[PDB]
Parts: sequence; structure tokens; C-alpha cells
Amino acid sequence: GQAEIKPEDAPYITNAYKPAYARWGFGSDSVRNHFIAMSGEFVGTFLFLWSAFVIAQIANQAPETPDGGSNPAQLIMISFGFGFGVMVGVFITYRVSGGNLNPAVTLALVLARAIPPFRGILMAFTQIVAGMAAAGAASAMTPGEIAFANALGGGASRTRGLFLEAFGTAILCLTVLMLAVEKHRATWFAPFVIGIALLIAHLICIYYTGAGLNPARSFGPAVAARSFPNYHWIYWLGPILGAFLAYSIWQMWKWLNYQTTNP
Amino acid sequence: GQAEIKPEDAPYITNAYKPAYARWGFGSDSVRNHFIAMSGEFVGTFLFLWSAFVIAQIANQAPETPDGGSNPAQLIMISFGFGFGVMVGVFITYRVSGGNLNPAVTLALVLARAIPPFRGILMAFTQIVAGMAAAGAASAMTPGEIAFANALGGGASRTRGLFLEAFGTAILCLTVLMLAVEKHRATWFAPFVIGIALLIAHLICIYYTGAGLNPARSFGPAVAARSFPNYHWIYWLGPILGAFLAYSIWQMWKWLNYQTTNP
Amino acid sequence: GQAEIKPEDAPYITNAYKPAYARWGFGSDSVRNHFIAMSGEFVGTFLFLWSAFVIAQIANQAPETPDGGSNPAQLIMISFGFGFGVMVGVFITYRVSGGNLNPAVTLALVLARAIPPFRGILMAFTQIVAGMAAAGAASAMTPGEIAFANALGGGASRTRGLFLEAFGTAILCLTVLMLAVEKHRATWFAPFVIGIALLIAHLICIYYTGAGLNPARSFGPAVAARSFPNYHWIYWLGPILGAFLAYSIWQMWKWLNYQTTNP
Amino acid sequence: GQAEIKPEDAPYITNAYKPAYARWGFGSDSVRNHFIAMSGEFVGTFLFLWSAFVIAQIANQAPETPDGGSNPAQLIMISFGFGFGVMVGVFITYRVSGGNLNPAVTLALVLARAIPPFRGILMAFTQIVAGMAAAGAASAMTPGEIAFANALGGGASRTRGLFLEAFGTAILCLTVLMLAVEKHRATWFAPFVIGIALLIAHLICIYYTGAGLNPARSFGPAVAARSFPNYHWIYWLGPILGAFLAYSIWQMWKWLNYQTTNP
Ligand SMILES: CCCCCCCCO[C@@H]1O[C@H](CO)[C@@H](O)[C@H](O)[C@H]1O
Ligand SMILES: CCCCCCCCO[C@@H]1O[C@H](CO)[C@@H](O)[C@H](O)[C@H]1O
Ligand SMILES: CCCCCCCCO[C@@H]1O[C@H](CO)[C@@H](O)[C@H](O)[C@H]1O
Ligand SMILES: CCCCCCCCO[C@@H]1O[C@H](CO)[C@@H](O)[C@H](O)[C@H]1O
Ligand SMILES: CCCCCCCCO[C@@H]1O[C@H](CO)[C@@H](O)[C@H](O)[C@H]1O
Ligand SMILES: CCCCCCCCO[C@@H]1O[C@H](CO)[C@@H](O)[C@H](O)[C@H]1O
Ligand SMILES: CCCCCCCCO[C@@H]1O[C@H](CO)[C@@H](O)[C@H](O)[C@H]1O
Ligand SMILES: CCCCCCCCO[C@@H]1O[C@H](CO)[C@@H](O)[C@H](O)[C@H]1O
Ligand SMILES: CCCCCCCCO[C@@H]1O[C@H](CO)[C@@H](O)[C@H](O)[C@H]1O
Ligand SMILES: CCCCCCCCO[C@@H]1O[C@H](CO)[C@@H](O)[C@H](O)[C@H]1O
Ligand SMILES: CCCCCCCCO[C@@H]1O[C@H](CO)[C@@H](O)[C@H](O)[C@H]1O
Ligand SMILES: CCCCCCCCO[C@@H]1O[C@H](CO)[C@@H](O)[C@H](O)[C@H]1O
Ligand SMILES: CCCCCCCCO[C@@H]1O[C@H](CO)[C@@H](O)[C@H](O)[C@H]1O
Ligand SMILES: CCCCCCCCO[C@@H]1O[C@H](CO)[C@@H](O)[C@H](O)[C@H]1O
Ligand SMILES: CCCCCCCCO[C@@H]1O[C@H](CO)[C@@H](O)[C@H](O)[C@H]1O
Ligand SMILES: CCCCCCCCO[C@@H]1O[C@H](CO)[C@@H](O)[C@H](O)[C@H]1O
Ligand SMILES: CCCCCCCCO[C@@H]1O[C@H](CO)[C@@H](O)[C@H](O)[C@H]1O
Ligand SMILES: CCCCCCCCO[C@@H]1O[C@H](CO)[C@@H](O)[C@H](O)[C@H]1O
Ligand SMILES: CCCCCCCCO[C@@H]1O[C@H](CO)[C@@H](O)[C@H](O)[C@H]1O
Ligand SMILES: CCCCCCCCO[C@@H]1O[C@H](CO)[C@@H](O)[C@H](O)[C@H]1O
Ligand SMILES: CCCCCCCCO[C@H]1O[C@@H](CO)[C@H](O)[C@@H](O)[C@@H]1O
Ligand SMILES: CCCCCCCCO[C@H]1O[C@@H](CO)[C@H](O)[C@@H](O)[C@@H]1O
Ligand SMILES: CCCCCCCCO[C@H]1O[C@@H](CO)[C@H](O)[C@@H](O)[C@@H]1O
Ligand SMILES: CCCCCCCCO[C@H]1O[C@@H](CO)[C@H](O)[C@@H](O)[C@@H]1O
Ligand SMILES: [Cl-]
Ligand SMILES: [Cl-]
Ligand SMILES: [Cl-]
Ligand SMILES: [Cl-]
Ligand SMILES: [Cl-]
Ligand SMILES: [Cl-]
Ligand SMILES: [Cl-]
Ligand SMILES: [Cl-]
Ligand SMILES: [Cl-]
Repeated sequence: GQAEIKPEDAPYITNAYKPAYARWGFGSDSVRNHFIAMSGEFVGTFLFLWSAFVIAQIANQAPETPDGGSNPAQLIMISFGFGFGVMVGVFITYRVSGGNLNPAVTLALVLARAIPPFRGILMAFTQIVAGMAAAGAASAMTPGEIAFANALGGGASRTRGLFLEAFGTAILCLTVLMLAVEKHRATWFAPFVIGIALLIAHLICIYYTGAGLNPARSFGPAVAARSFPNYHWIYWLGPILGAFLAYSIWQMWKWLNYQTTNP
Repeated sequence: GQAEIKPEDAPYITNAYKPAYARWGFGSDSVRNHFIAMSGEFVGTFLFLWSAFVIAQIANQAPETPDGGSNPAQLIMISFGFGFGVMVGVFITYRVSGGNLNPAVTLALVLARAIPPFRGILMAFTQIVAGMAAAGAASAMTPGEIAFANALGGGASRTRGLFLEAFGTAILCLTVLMLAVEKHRATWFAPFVIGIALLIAHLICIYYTGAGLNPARSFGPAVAARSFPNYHWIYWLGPILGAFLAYSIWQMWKWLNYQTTNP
Repeated sequence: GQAEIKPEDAPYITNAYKPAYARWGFGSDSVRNHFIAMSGEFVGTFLFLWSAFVIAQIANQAPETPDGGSNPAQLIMISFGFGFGVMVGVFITYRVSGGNLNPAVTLALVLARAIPPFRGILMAFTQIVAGMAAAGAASAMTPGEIAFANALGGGASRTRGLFLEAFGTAILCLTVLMLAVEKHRATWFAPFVIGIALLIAHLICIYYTGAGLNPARSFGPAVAARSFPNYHWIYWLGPILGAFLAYSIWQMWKWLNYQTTNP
Repeated sequence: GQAEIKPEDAPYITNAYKPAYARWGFGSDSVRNHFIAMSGEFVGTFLFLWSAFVIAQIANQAPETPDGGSNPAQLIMISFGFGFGVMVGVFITYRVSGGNLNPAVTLALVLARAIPPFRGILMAFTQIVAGMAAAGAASAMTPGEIAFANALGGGASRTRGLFLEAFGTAILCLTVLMLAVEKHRATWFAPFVIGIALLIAHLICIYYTGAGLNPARSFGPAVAARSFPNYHWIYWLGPILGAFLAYSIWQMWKWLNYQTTNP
């Protein structure tokens, strides 16, 4: 009553498709392993953010919408660039670094003790450098003035923008926690769900905040544009609050042993 | 002829990705387990409906279409917010509560005896409170008048709207029954299919009814807007009829032992 | 070196998610089994085509595009209704009838000897009745004149339309053959790929032919509109040619034992 | 503690859904096996590029956007045609040829030693002939002048276009390497990720270069239009550079034994 697995096909069963941080135990603090993790975060964050920056540049060449109105097709395009861009980046780098590609996601995972603090700082630094490189590349590669930096819009105040950014980032981070960090038959598929979470968070936030949801995404274009709005802090504090909210929900479920009827 | 599973990778095989209601047997009536289920429905319904309400708010800032015409890009955006929003919510909460996020889905599952009536009532109450919280949050977070409450449009009568809502809800509930409640190799993937079902149901209904398809989705914005149209009942009776239709089809297939050639 | 499967989780492994026709051997010619198959095709085809007809009705209320031009957002909406509509229908009915939902797909599968001719005729008749019911329901449920019947457009001739319909249907049928009929680790996922194939085929065909790709989809609206264009035959012959082309490619690969390096 | 697999269901476990090149060992140099591989690349590339060419033809009938601006809905439609078109093609041909459908992808895989050079040349030649056939068919099937040939736009220079094409092709090729060539539990799903990578690469490139990303995609329409721009070379050199960049990253990760904490 077992189905035969041919020896040439055993790798597709034995080689689990799991985030790299699930297997960062003893031995992980070598220079080699720190470099692997940094290289995954650099490559992944660069390709995700470069892609999404060029896509936003293009989408923002659409004719202006009167009276401050929204442009649904434009918003869909930009959300695809970030949502599908992160999906591809995370699928590529999942077994390299785990594909965080976002200092707020790394923060949630350090709070959850999925990633130790020093490795987490290395990853976050890498993501921010990658975002600076992506912004510089996207600027160099496109004509016109930079149109992919974050700014308030749509009549949103700074306070509203802070809360939009926090709850959007929370959705993203809770997705990573429940699909990638939690170990089950759907862990392999987490990069898909993470990408859809980011897609959604962009449909919520682009019109009002530009959609930061990721300090590395917001910092790099500000550097490249040589321009920091005085409300730039919302793109740091909002995602940090969202990481903590997501962690807090996950932690409650872990204390409750959520997945088991009779612990 | 078996492929080796390394002990560190056994959790990805042994921990099934299955809806929580599949494992609610003896022991389930503890306060702990009722609270777990309520917390999954609250978190999931809040994040799904909050997201989708803000997305609809934004989409409804598009310039008006003349002569009552439709705006396909706008309709696509809103359908993404509800369809992908529910997808993310259900993937997050699948092993917490099963991710119903909708009193009509809970009703279908109580009729199918997947969920017992008292737990079902607790879940439905939770969903309605979550929808009120989401509406209040989305209103507080966005400028302008609320634009995410349901209303008839597109020249549709109340009777047409009732039938559109019933058949759209039936599609959703039959999806949950056949992909999540029925146990097979695709059960793990049900949250994806459920989200696409809801996406479709929004492309059918937004233009004509606003797309309720979920009494908790329709009630909360009416509370927040301090406004109930006299036809609000279609957003309760239509989804209830759809739950019964879906249940009736599933029940026929169960009586027939559909999946087996020679019972 | 094996991972434990808890007895309550064995159904998710032992109950394969496979099309019903894979298991239609001895015993299949009972009235019960013919009725099961017909009921799957009726329910699936009705929900798919009803959904997609209402979605097309709505999309076709968009303001007219000047000079015969195309409207990409409108075309995307309609393609979503048919592509995601068929995806949901096939996922629901996969283990009931196999989810053909299309006489041309049934024809390809009768040529491939996946489905015997008498059962195939029963299924095709059912699909055509379902399409008539869906058209009548969609008409009854929506205001205005029917806008979901097929017609030539975009400057396309009948001959061009015949070839567009044939090659689009071939893509669909080759997808079913290679993902659902062929037995492998991705068979379970065929409903997804089938839906994307149909999505693509609609982006190819709507503007020029209305996108028939399915005689049951084309016949029912003509009945409901009390209107058959003299070129209606392209919506029968084109899909029949496409079924044969797909079958011919698959048959060549089967003769070649494509999947095996050293037969 | 094992779940029963019924003998009729063993094929869905034993028949791995893996790219054909994973199993091209001894015996592969027969005429039969060369023909199988060529037939997969021909069928797959023809259906992908034919589909996407007709879709682009249609999308390019949209009313002109003033002042050189972008049209997000149009760009989304075209990206769907190539991204979902390649997805369907690769799912169909995965176990036939591996579904490269692109000389630059074949080049990356020859550099990675996944495909030997002579077979690789045969595949690339086939892809280019398929692209010529697809262009000729799409032209013959549609009214109007050909609108699916690549050209610079959006104010992009040749140098910018070369770099956009190189980095977009790199994303595609790194996706193939890390999801299809690398052997793990997600290899079966690589056709999905490959299609999303191509979707993204089109949202980056269409507006500025037309999106070549594939010498067979760029050559065939130039032949059919009897028109080669003097910058046509960017559609060869850009994808070749991208293949090398992707290979270089993958090779670094292979030298590092990326997937293992303690080699
Ligand atoms: C002398 C004591 C040496 C202790 C070496 C312990 C190395 C544990 O190392 C861990 O092993 C697991 C496999 O068992 C892997 O999954 C982890 O990737 C790895 O970090
Ligand atoms: C890895 C990223 C390298 C990208 C290099 C960007 C391409 C340079 O592009 C050049 O920019 C000039 C102004 O800077 C313009 O005047 C040129 O005509 C344009 O080609
Ligand atoms: C919604 C309540 C928490 C978010 C509030 C964001 C306030 C942003 O506003 C900041 O408030 C600070 C404290 O009052 C003042 O010190 C700063 O000058 C002011 O910019
Ligand atoms: C406390 C939140 C974290 C902020 C991250 C560091 C980004 C700050 O960065 C700095 O912004 C200043 C604005 O006054 C500028 O003058 C500098 O130009 C800018 O680089
Ligand atoms: C086995 C791990 C579970 C730990 C015991 C959980 C018992 C608490 O159970 C729940 O706690 C909630 C507090 O958030 C209360 O609101 C609920 O009323 C209560 O049922
Ligand atoms: C003295 C009698 C005590 C009866 C205790 C029965 C507990 C059954 O409990 C059930 O067990 C299943 C595992 O077997 C789990 O899947 C279910 O989650 C759980 O509800
Ligand atoms: C968890 C949800 C908490 C969200 C709080 C909403 C943000 C408050 O936002 C404020 O609303 C005022 C009117 O109410 C406006 O006048 C302000 O300028 C706007 O900032
Ligand atoms: C399509 C037939 C079933 C749906 C019918 C919806 C009727 C909604 O209309 C209601 O009909 C009731 C009964 O006649 C009257 O009592 C109510 O006043 C009227 O509002
Ligand atoms: C029978 C269908 C279920 C209805 C769910 C309860 C919602 C009713 O709710 C009530 O609607 C009334 C309209 O007359 C109002 O006057 C109240 O303002 C409103 O809260
Ligand atoms: C093994 C479980 C199957 C129960 C026996 C089913 C026998 C009925 O079989 C079917 O019943 C339908 C009623 O809906 C009739 O319309 C069909 O003609 C008949 O074939
Ligand atoms: C006296 C001879 C009676 C012959 C009865 C043969 C029944 C075969 O029946 C077949 O069995 C397979 C399981 O083995 C199932 O997968 C198929 O669904 C079923 O059609
Ligand atoms: C299962 C499908 C049943 C759907 C019934 C369709 C709803 C009837 O709808 C009615 O159509 C009339 C004209 O026919 C209009 O005049 C009405 O005001 C409209 O309500
Ligand atoms: C492209 C070649 C095959 C498709 C051709 C479609 C021809 C549709 O045209 C039909 O051609 C028939 C045969 O000449 C004539 O008998 C019919 O009157 C004419 O309508
Ligand atoms: C040979 C292709 C199959 C055609 C399927 C049958 C559809 C024909 O149907 C018939 O079309 C005629 C047009 O002359 C009409 O007069 C009838 O109104 C119509 O129902
Ligand atoms: C083991 C099953 C494989 C059957 C033998 C296949 C041998 C034919 O092989 C191929 O046949 C093609 C015909 O379409 C020719 O075009 C090719 O040149 C030839 O290599
Ligand atoms: C006399 C020596 C003959 C050597 C024949 C070796 C054939 C190896 O052939 C390989 O076998 C593998 C299965 O083991 C398959 O996966 C590969 O597809 C196949 O190329
Ligand atoms: C496999 C691809 C075969 C496709 C054949 C294309 C259809 C021929 O189509 C014809 O093109 C003529 C000009 O060439 C036009 O004048 C016709 O009226 C149009 O029908
Ligand atoms: C960005 C730097 C690498 C890409 C540069 C693309 C240059 C395309 O420009 C080419 O440059 C060649 C070498 O100077 C000259 O020989 C060619 O005439 C000129 O067309
Ligand atoms: C070196 C990059 C590879 C180029 C691939 C071959 C395509 C060249 O092709 C040739 O382009 C020439 C332009 O001068 C033309 O005159 C010919 O018309 C054209 O077919
Ligand atoms: C077991 C296979 C791993 C081979 C040994 C890798 C040791 C190199 O390790 C890394 O090399 C990088 C070079 O790219 C350096 O930048 C890093 O500082 C270093 O940690
Ligand atoms: C990507 C974001 C990385 C988060 C790094 C958080 C840095 C906090 O790390 C802290 O860990 C404490 C252990 O409890 C130590 O006591 C402190 O010294 C240390 O600063
Ligand atoms: C989310 C919607 C929850 C549906 C709850 C339905 C409430 C009906 O529950 C009913 O169950 C019956 C058992 O047959 C009892 O006899 C009744 O007393 C009870 O009201
Ligand atoms: C959905 C479309 C169903 C296709 C049914 C095709 C009907 C052809 O079936 C044919 O089978 C032959 C066996 O070789 C018989 O000899 C013929 O009598 C019979 O008509
Ligand atoms: C689709 C693109 C196919 C790439 C084919 C690359 C052709 C290079 O192949 C090369 O292989 C070398 C082995 O090191 C030989 O020494 C050379 O003779 C040969 O040209
Ligand atoms: Cl260590
Ligand atoms: Cl403020
Ligand atoms: Cl109990
Ligand atoms: Cl009415
Ligand atoms: Cl029988
Ligand atoms: Cl003609
Ligand atoms: Cl050989
Ligand atoms: Cl240049
Ligand atoms: Cl899977």
C-alpha cells in the first residue's frame, strides 16, 4: 500500500522547500553562513525592489486623474509590481535566506525567535543597502524625474497614514508567521501567500501613503531623490508597529497551542 | 523504494494543513477552544473586511462613469480587495478557526454538520462584531464620506439583487464544502479556491448590489454610516438562500457517494 | 526515516484529488453513475457560465471605445469571469464529473479514450442544457438587452474568427490532456492551469469573436436572444477543430512515450 | 502510521512532475529523444508566442494615450498574455522538453550544465523557428498592421533598454534555475513561478523596449514585419547578459552549498 518512489525522484521528496531560517541551528554563525544569508537578502531585495520601482515609475506616467481622484488600473499595476515582485523574490531566495526582503518582517521574526538578533541586524542592513542600490539603478535606468518615492496623497493625514502602514504591515508579517514560520503542509507555499498579502497591502496604501510597508523600500528612493519628507518617520514607525501587532497575535495563538484541540 | 524524510523535515508532512473544524471532536467545548475559534474568526474577519473596505473606499474615488455605465478597472480592484483579502485571511486562520469569515459560510457548515450549532452561533456573532470594528476602523482611517456600504445600482431591482446575492453566495459556500469540508489531497489549497470564488462573486454582484455575500460585510458599514436601506434584508436573505442551495447540492452528492464508482 | 501520518489525517493522503473520469472503470454504466456525472456537468457548467454571462453583461456596460478600438480593462474583466469562473467550476466538480464544462473538451477526451462515447454524449447534452439555463438565468437577472452573446468584432472576418477559435480551443484541450488526463504529481492542480488557459484564450478571442471556445457557451445566449448569426457555425467547427488538433499533439507524444528517456 | 495509497492512485505519486531535462541522462542522444525535445519546444513556444502576439495586437488597438503617457490597463493585458501564456506553455511541455520556450533560458541552462550544448542549440533553433511561425500566424489571423513587434518607447535610450532587458531576463532565468533546475518539493510548481517572473518582466519592459526578454520573441515579428530596427541587437545581447548574470548568481550559491547549514 505504498507508492514507489524511483531513486532519481527522491530529491523532490527529501529536499524540503522550507525557509532557510528553519534550519539555522548549530553551525549557523560561520562567516560562510552569514554571507549566504546576506547574499539571499541582497539578491532578493534588489530584484524585488528594482522591479517594483521601475513598474511604479511607468505606472506614474499615466495621465493625471482630475480632482485628486484615484486610478484603479494604475493602482493595480503598482500593486502587481510589489506583490508579484516580492513573490518571485521570496520563491528564489526561500532556501538561501528565507526571503524576508523587508526589515519589518525580519523584526517580526526576531521577536518570534525564528531569527536571532545579530543575524537579524545583518539581514536588515543588507535589505536597506539593497533598497538604496535598487533605487539608484531604477533611477539610472529610467527617464524623467523619480516617481517611485513614497508620499502622502488622497487627502490622508500623517496619523491616518501611520495606521494604514501599521495595519498593512501587520497583515504581511502575520502571513509570514503563520505560513512560513509555522511548520505544516502549506509552508512550502508561503511565498505565494506572502506575495498576495503584499498585493493587498498596496491596494490599501498606495493612494494614501505611497505604500511603504518596508523601511528599505522607503529609504532608498528618498536617498536617490535627495529628499526626505518630514513625515518620513511614518514609514519606520508604522511598519515597526505592524511587526509588533503581528507578533502579538501569533504569540497569543502559540500560548494557546492553537492548532491542537487537546494539548 | 521510499524517499528519506529527515527528522527536521517531518513537521511539514505530519502537520496537516487542514481547517480547524475538521479536528473539533471530543474536548472542543472547553472555554479555551471556544476562545481559539472566536479569535481566529475575529482576526481573520477584521483583517479581510478592513482591507477590503479601505480598498473599496479608494476605488470609489475614481471619476464617475457617465450614463450609469460600468468601470471595469474599478470593479476589478474592488473584487481583488475582497477576493484576495479573504484568501489571505483564510490562509492565516485556517488552522485556528477554519477561516469562515462569513456567517453564511458558517451556516452552510452547520447545515453540513461540519460545525455544531452553538459554536456556529459564537462564530457568526464574532464575525458580525469584527465587521462592525472593521467598518469603524476603515471609516476612521480614510477621508471623505463612507463609500464601502452596500447599495443597489446598475438598474437592478431588489428582486434581481436578491437572486444575484443568493447564487453568488452559493458559489462561495459550495467551494468551501467541496474543497475544505471534503477531505482529499486538495483540502490544503481550499483557501486559494475560496478566494477566487469570492473574486468571481464580486465581479457578478458589485455593480448591481454592492456585493454583500456576507451579512457581516453588509451590516458593519450600515452601522458606521448610520444608514440602513429598506432593502437591507436582501443582504441577509440572499446569502442565507445561497448557503441552503450549496448545502442542498453537497448533500445530494453525499447521498450519492459521488466520489466512488462502486460503493 | 518516514514521517508519521496521524490516522485522522490519512484521508488527505489516501483520497486522491483526481478527475472522476480517471476512475470510471467497471461499474460506471449504472444509472447512478451516469446521473452523478450529469449532475457534476450541470452544476459546474451552470455556475461557470451563469457567472461569466453576468460578468460579461456588466463589463459590456462600459462607455463605448471610439473608432472600434479595444478596451483592455473590459477585456481583462470578461476573461476573468470565464477563466476564474471555469477554475472554480472545475475545482468544485473535479471528483464528481471531472469538470469538463465544455463539449469540445469532452470531445478531446472521447478521442483520447479517457471518456467513452455514450457517457461523452450524455455529458455534452448536459452542458448544452446547462448553458441554455445559464443564459436564461443571466438574462432574467440583469436589466437591459443581452450583451453576452457571441459576435464577430474588431474587423475580424469569419475565416479569421474560425482559426482564432480553433487555436484557442486547442490550447484549452491540450491543457486538460496534459495536466488532468496524464497522471502525475501535478494532476491535482489541473483545474488551476485549465482556468488560466481559458483566461488566455479569452484575451485572444473576445475582441474578434466574442470568445466562444465552447459550443454550450455560444448556443445558450443565441437561444435566449432569439438570434443566431449566419456565422454561428464557427462556434461549433472552430472548437471541434481545436479538440482534434489538441488530441493529435497528445497522441503523437503518447506514441513517442514522451515522458520516458529509455522506454 | 503510513496512509494507504490505493494502487490506482500510485501514478500520482510515482510519476514526478519534473522538467524533462532532469532525466536526460544516458540514452538521450537518440533521434527519438532529440525529436521529443524539439517537439515540446516547438509546440510550447508556438502556443505561448502566438497567444501573446494576438493579445498584444488587440491591446495595441486601445486609443492612444496623450503626451507619450503610459496606459496601465493595456500594459497589464500584454503582461498577462506573455506571463500567463508562458505559464500554460511550460505546464503543458514540462515533461516533454522542460518548457524553456526561450533561447536565453536554454543558454542559462547550458551554462548550468542542466542541458548539453548540442541539445541546447537544437532547442534554441526550434524556438526561433516557432517564433517565426507564431508571428506569421498571428499576422495572418488579425486585421491591421502588425502591432506586436518590439520597439523602444517611453523616452528610453538604447543603453537603458539594454539594461532593462538584461535585468528582466536575469529574473526569469534565476527563477528557472532556482525553482526548476534545483530539485526540491517546489520543483513541480516552477511553471507558475516562471510565468509570474515573465509577467513582472513585462510590466518592467513593455513601455520602454516592447519587452523582448527572449530572442525568439523578438526575431519572429521583425521577420514578419520585414523590419529590423538598427537597435535590434539589444534584444539579443540584453537577454544573453541576463542569462549570464542569473547563471553567475546560481553558480555562487552552488559553490557555497547554499541550502545546507553544515556541509
Ligand atoms: C561535538 C558536538 C557537535 C554538535 C554538532 C550539531 C550540529 C547540528 O546542526 C543542525 O543539524 C540539523 C540536522 O540534524 C540541521 O537541520 C541544521 O541545519 C543544523 O544547524
Ligand atoms: C546596473 C545598472 C546600470 C544602469 C546604467 C543606466 C543607463 C545610462 O543611461 C543614460 O543616462 C544618461 C543620463 O544619465 C542619458 O543621457 C542617456 O542617453 C541614457 O542612456
Ligand atoms: C493616533 C495616535 C498615535 C499616532 C499619533 C501620531 C502623531 C504625529 O504627530 C506628532 O505628535 C507628537 C506627539 O504629540 C508631537 O510631538 C509631534 O510634533 C507631532 O508631529
Ligand atoms: C526614527 C526613524 C528612523 C529614521 C531612519 C533614518 C532616516 C533619517 O534620514 C535623514 O532624514 C533627515 C530628516 O530630518 C535628513 O536631514 C537626512 O537628509 C536623512 O538622510
Ligand atoms: C494549552 C495552552 C492554552 C493555555 C490556556 C488558555 C486558557 C485561556 O482561555 C481563554 O483565555 C482568554 C484570554 O485571552 C479568555 O479571553 C477566554 O475567555 C478563555 O477561554
Ligand atoms: C475517558 C475518555 C476520554 C476520551 C477522550 C477522547 C479524545 C478525542 O479527541 C479527538 O482526538 C483526535 C485524535 O485522535 C483529534 O484529531 C481531535 O482533535 C480530538 O478532538
Ligand atoms: C485601529 C484604528 C485606529 C485608527 C484611528 C484613525 C485616525 C484619526 O485620524 C484623524 O481623523 C480626524 C477626524 O476624525 C482628522 O481631522 C485628522 O486630521 C485625521 O488624522
Ligand atoms: C422572485 C420571487 C422571490 C423573491 C421576491 C422578493 C419580493 C420582495 O418584495 C416584497 O415582497 C413581499 C411578499 O410579496 C411583500 O410582502 C413585501 O412588501 C415586498 O417588499
Ligand atoms: C431579518 C433580516 C436580518 C436583519 C438583521 C438586522 C438588521 C436590522 O437592523 C436595523 O435596521 C432597521 C431598519 O428598519 C433600523 O431601524 C435599525 O436602524 C437597524 O439597526
Ligand atoms: C451509493 C449511494 C447512491 C444512492 C443511490 C442513488 C440512486 C439514484 O440514482 C439517480 O437518482 C437520481 C435522483 O436524483 C435520478 O434522477 C437518476 O435518474 C438516478 O440515476
Ligand atoms: C465478478 C467480477 C466483478 C468485477 C468487478 C471489478 C470492479 C472494478 O471497478 C473499478 O475498481 C477500481 C479499484 O480497483 C476503481 O478505481 C474504479 O473506480 C472501479 O471502476
Ligand atoms: C434562478 C433564477 C431566477 C431569477 C429570476 C429573475 C428576477 C425577476 O426580476 C424582474 O424582472 C422584471 C421583468 O422580467 C422586471 O420588471 C422587475 O422589476 C425585475 O425585478
Ligand atoms: C481557411 C480555409 C478554411 C476555412 C474556410 C472558411 C470558409 C467559410 O466560407 C464558406 O466557405 C464554403 C466553402 O467554400 C462556402 O461553401 C460557404 O458558402 C462559405 O460561407
Ligand atoms: C453544424 C453546426 C452545429 C450547429 C448547432 C445547431 C445550431 C443551429 O440552430 C439553429 O440555427 C439556425 C440558423 O439557420 C436557426 O434558424 C435556428 O433558429 C437555430 O436554433
Ligand atoms: C518508444 C516510442 C517511440 C516510438 C518511436 C519513435 C521514433 C521516431 O522518432 C522521430 O520520429 C519523428 C516523426 O514524427 C521524426 O520527425 C524524427 O526525425 C524522429 O526522430
Ligand atoms: C550496458 C550499459 C547500459 C547503460 C544504460 C544506463 C541507462 C541510464 O539511463 C537513465 O536512467 C535513469 C533511471 O535510472 C533515468 O532517470 C534517466 O531518464 C535515464 O537517462
Ligand atoms: C494556422 C494559421 C492559418 C491562418 C490563416 C489566416 C486567415 C486568412 O484570413 C483572410 O486574410 C485576407 C488577407 O490575407 C483577408 O482579406 C480576409 O478577408 C481574411 O479572412
Ligand atoms: C552601459 C555601457 C554598456 C552598454 C553600452 C551600449 C552602447 C551602445 O552603443 C554602441 O556603442 C558601441 C561601442 O562604443 C559603438 O561602437 C556603437 O556604434 C554604438 O552604437
Ligand atoms: C549579433 C546579434 C544577433 C542578431 C541576430 C540576427 C538578426 C539579424 O538579422 C538581420 O538584421 C539585419 C540588420 O542590419 C538585416 O539587414 C536583415 O534584414 C535581418 O534579417
Ligand atoms: C561548503 C561550500 C562553501 C565554500 C566556502 C565558502 C567560504 C566563503 O565565505 C564567504 O565568501 C564570500 C566570497 O563571496 C565572502 O564575501 C564572505 O566574507 C565569506 O563569508
Ligand atoms: C531587523 C531588526 C532586528 C532586530 C534587532 C533587535 C536588537 C535588540 O537586541 C537586544 O537583545 C537583547 C536580548 O534580550 C539584549 O539584551 C540587548 O543588548 C540587545 O540590544
Ligand atoms: C452561523 C449560523 C449558525 C446557525 C445556527 C442555527 C440554530 C438552530 O439550532 C437549532 O438546532 C436544533 C437541532 O435540530 C434545535 O432543536 C433547536 O432548538 C436549535 O434552535
Ligand atoms: C461530446 C462529444 C462526444 C463525441 C461522441 C462521438 C460519437 C461517435 O461514436 C461512434 O463511435 C464509433 C466507434 O468507433 C461507432 O462505430 C459509431 O457507431 C459511433 O457513432
Ligand atoms: C541556446 C544556446 C545554446 C548554447 C550553446 C553554446 C555553444 C558553445 O559550445 C562550445 O562548447 C565548448 C565546450 O567547452 C566547445 O569547446 C566548443 O567547441 C563549443 O562551441
Ligand atoms: Cl555556530
Ligand atoms: Cl496628522
Ligand atoms: Cl468537550
Ligand atoms: Cl423588486
Ligand atoms: Cl458497468
Ligand atoms: Cl471570411
Ligand atoms: Cl545516448
Ligand atoms: Cl544609447
Ligand atoms: Cl502541493
